[PDB]
Amino acid sequence: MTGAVCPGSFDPVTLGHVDIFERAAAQFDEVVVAILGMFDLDERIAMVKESTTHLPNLRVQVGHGLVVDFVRSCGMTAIVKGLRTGTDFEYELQMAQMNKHIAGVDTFFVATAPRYSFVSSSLAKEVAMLGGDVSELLPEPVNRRLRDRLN
Amino acid sequence: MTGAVCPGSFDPVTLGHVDIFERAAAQFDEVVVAILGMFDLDERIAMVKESTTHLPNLRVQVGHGLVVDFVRSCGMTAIVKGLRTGTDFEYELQMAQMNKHIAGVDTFFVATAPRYSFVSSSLAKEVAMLGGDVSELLPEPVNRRLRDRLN
Amino acid sequence: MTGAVCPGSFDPVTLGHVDIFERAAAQFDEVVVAILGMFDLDERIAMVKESTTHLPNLRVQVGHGLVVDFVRSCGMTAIVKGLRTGTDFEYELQMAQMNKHIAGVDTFFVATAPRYSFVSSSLAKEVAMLGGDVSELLPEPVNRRLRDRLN
Amino acid sequence: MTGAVCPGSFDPVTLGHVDIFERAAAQFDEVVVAILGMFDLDERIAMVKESTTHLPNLRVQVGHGLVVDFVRSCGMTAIVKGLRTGTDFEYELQMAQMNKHIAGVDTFFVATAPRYSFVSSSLAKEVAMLGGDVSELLPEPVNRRLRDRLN
Amino acid sequence: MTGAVCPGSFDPVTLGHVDIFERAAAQFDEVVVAILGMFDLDERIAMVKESTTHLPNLRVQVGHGLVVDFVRSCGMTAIVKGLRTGTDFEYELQMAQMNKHIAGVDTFFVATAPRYSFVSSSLAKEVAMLGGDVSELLPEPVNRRLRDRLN
Amino acid sequence: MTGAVCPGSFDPVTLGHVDIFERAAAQFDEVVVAILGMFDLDERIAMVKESTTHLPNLRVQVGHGLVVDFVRSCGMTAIVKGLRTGTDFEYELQMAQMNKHIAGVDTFFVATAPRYSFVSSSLAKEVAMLGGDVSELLPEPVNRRLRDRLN
Ligand SMILES: O=C(O)c1cnn(-c2ccccc2)c1OCCCc1c[nH]c2ccccc12
Ligand SMILES: O=C(O)c1cnn(-c2ccccc2)c1OCCCc1c[nH]c2ccccc12
Ligand SMILES: O=C(O)c1cnn(-c2ccccc2)c1OCCCc1c[nH]c2ccccc12
Ligand SMILES: O=C(O)c1cnn(-c2ccccc2)c1OCCCc1c[nH]c2ccccc12
Ligand SMILES: O=C(O)c1cnn(-c2ccccc2)c1OCCCc1c[nH]c2ccccc12
Ligand SMILES: O=C(O)c1cnn(-c2ccccc2)c1OCCCc1c[nH]c2ccccc12
Repeated sequence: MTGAVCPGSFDPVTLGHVDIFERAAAQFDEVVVAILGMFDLDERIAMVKESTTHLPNLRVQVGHGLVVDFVRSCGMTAIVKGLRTGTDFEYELQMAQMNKHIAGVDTFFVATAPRYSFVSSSLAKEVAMLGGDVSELLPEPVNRRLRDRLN
Repeated sequence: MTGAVCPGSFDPVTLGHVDIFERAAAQFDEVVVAILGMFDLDERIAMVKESTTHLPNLRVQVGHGLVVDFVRSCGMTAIVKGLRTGTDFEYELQMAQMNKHIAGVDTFFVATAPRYSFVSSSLAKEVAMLGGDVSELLPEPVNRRLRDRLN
Repeated sequence: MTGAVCPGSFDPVTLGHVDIFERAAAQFDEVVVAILGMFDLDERIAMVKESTTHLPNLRVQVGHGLVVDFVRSCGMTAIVKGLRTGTDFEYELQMAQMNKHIAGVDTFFVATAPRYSFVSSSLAKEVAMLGGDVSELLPEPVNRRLRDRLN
Repeated sequence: MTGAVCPGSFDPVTLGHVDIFERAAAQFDEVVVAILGMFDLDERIAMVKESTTHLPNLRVQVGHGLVVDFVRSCGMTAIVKGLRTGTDFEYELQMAQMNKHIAGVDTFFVATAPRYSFVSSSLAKEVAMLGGDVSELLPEPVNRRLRDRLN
Repeated sequence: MTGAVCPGSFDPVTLGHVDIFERAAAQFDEVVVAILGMFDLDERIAMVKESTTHLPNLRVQVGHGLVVDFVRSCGMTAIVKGLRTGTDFEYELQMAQMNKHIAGVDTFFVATAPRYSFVSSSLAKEVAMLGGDVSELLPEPVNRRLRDRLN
Repeated sequence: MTGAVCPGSFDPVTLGHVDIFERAAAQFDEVVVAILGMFDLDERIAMVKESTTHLPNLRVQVGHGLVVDFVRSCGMTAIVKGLRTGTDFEYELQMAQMNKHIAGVDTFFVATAPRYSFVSSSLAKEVAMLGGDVSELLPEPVNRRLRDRLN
């Protein structure tokens, strides 16, 4: 049995994140989205859940402390995340090698879909709160809350 | 059922490659090493086989044409390869997105072990043929053939 | 009066190139595509011409020697090209600074459209000639010739 | 009619910035320097104005909110900025593609002059306030204020 | 007579730092570790001293202000530091060229040992304080204090 | 006693190379320029010699095989080279770590002078042979031979 943990702050979750969730869900038996700010923990969870109803083998859970302890305790087998740029890679390479060193846990990376390469939660927030239309970059459950939260 | 294809020229296979094979073999049901020069096809195959006897769910096969056609025809589910540097990533990102575009096939990357980050088949060859000791960087089945081939 | 030269081998021209042509044509009075292999010079020209009929202020011309001499002789005012990655940038930065040094000619770069970030003429060719469908990445005038050329 | 907006914090403006202003002013009908800390808004403006008296088609203006809204409202046609490194490019590539997505506004980049590649406002400030001579990196109107401000 | 200054915050010093100290000590007559937070200045000094007893030509000293003023005042001849990634290089390249500009002081870089490429003081701290075993990445004098400090 | 070897093809030597020679010569007792095409070996040597008459502790020598064997045999203590970009660094990092692995020989890097960051022997040649004035980028002994060689 295999299991991928996808860790992050998801504040908020983007269509880029969901694309990675979908791609991890097709290769692993279970996916756990581990949520480690604009939105509360509770809202971040609902946003992820409402955006992933089409993924029966995925669940969302709050995480505390080292991602590797989360992986080992819950019997998962790998960490999975997306990479957009060579700069993403150098940063994530450090964390992955450190995680391999301390716990023997492997990290698998997948390349962003080209259409979401420029998306970050932080940029989407900064733009959305200034009137920019980032609706095509985020799941509708997130768009709802941004519209409300900003009215 | 899941399956990872690890494609490359493997001329020759290195301990870095084997590390990736091992890590793919722990997450996927089968691994196929697809061999796409210093050594003949036949020798490259034996070198890979002799270096992976400890991996029962791995097999070696010659590949022709697009890696994605190999993946789809044989019912495999993903391409897996290692990345050493941000420059590896930018090059492999192009191929991965192109492969996703033409065939819907996903590529999962894993970070090199730190001790092999500077290893390439080409550099190992150029150095070995000049008297440099690269034996700690390559499997013993490869070292044997380099010693012979160079006597 | 302003003029941008867009230099390259265009073997063949891609939808990524055309996107840059369009964006240069909106800021400059004239655009000259300077064509500096799979296709003949004559075919490369027709492919560019047939792909740019919607750009009245753009023309195609064969180029020989330094791009800066082409710019100065024909009274153009800048070189314009696209960038996909940080690695594109470092290479093109060298040429741009050298061109500024020898001739005082400035180069303006524009970021690729995200959907074409992984496109190169060379990769498109290698894939197309192996049966891969790259038709969505190239103008129809190019697709025609690839289909013919490969039948 | 064409117009380039050059946005930034300009705290303070450097000779690198001025070089880009000059190069934008030669290709566009108007340039607007949009000023979006060590110096007040008022001082930043004077410093830019006093450093650009030789550019009749350039004006300085305070900016609020999205740069793209500034461009569209004032009938400008492009954003123009400098790039020093591949790392500058990856960061600015994200903003440029986001700006293209939300507003259709294009960004043109120009490579730094080699002599200013290591210049940043932040590094110049940190060094100047410690006695280092950064006078050759900044316009005299800025040097005046640094000398005063630091006496 | 030659002298290398190795500047940094060393909070705490790592085995990666010590490797660089050793390599600088073999090429220069003297090495000065200049200490410019988790640990006090006093503790940082002891940790460096206790970790370098095997280097008779190395001494540790607190630094204030520009590293170049430290180098010139004490008659040293160069700054020496390690680089892990291309991103380290671009950042350190800026500081090195600025230091050359203001004071004529040269900086020599050495590549990290592969086994420490993923090590940073900040990552080691964050992990150690969460129960992760980073003991193989740090000198025993540092490990002692982390164990104490965290009991 | 210390000694730096500066290895390369020097076809031809540039002002960027000479800047590095000068900076190595100020920190090491001897510098050996090891010459490992447009110009003959004999001419490359004369060009380097004529360009370095102001460096009494520098000599030029032809090199064969591994640079590390050259260093060890002649009792030198380090390899020294310049770096222009993060991409230079990633490539040279591989060679440096391989050289450390096989022979224990360390490599020290120095950052290019900003004014020569875009200079390469290959680009200078391609441009010079097309009429471009690269004379300010190369030593006069090289300029002489390019003028002759191209008349
Ligand atoms: O960094 C962000 O805020 C942010 C928001 N969306 N995307 C994204 C954009 C395009 C594609 C995939 C995501 C981002 O890029 C960071 C990717 C790093 C990452 C960390 N944890 C993850 C878990 C799942 C997937 C990715 C990650
Ligand atoms: O490029 C090479 O010649 C070469 C030789 N060994 N290693 C290596 C060094 C360290 C770690 C993993 C490999 C290399 O790096 C390239 C990694 C790209 C790659 C392409 N196909 C693959 C299949 C399996 C694993 C990796 C790849
Ligand atoms: O390098 C290639 O073969 C190739 C084919 N298509 N694209 C592309 C992909 C996405 C976006 C814009 C182009 C490529 O990327 C290289 C971009 C460098 C460039 C040089 N000359 C140019 C003239 C106009 C536009 C770009 C360039
Ligand atoms: O980042 C800085 O503080 C800073 C100060 N000077 N220079 C500079 C150094 C060399 C060359 C051109 C500028 C900097 O580099 C950042 C370049 C990004 C940029 C953003 N907005 C701009 C508007 C006009 C021009 C550039 C920019
Ligand atoms: O950045 C850190 O916190 C940190 C902790 N250990 N290492 C390291 C990891 C591997 C190898 C050499 C160091 C780090 O990498 C930063 C290297 C930059 C550097 C600045 N000053 C220095 C003085 C001596 C040596 C290096 C530096
Ligand atoms: O690569 C080239 O052809 C080339 C020509 N000049 N410069 C240069 C440009 C700016 C600054 C220092 C050199 C080049 O950059 C490559 C630098 C790599 C290098 C290898 N061996 C060396 C020996 C001494 C110094 C450098 C090197």
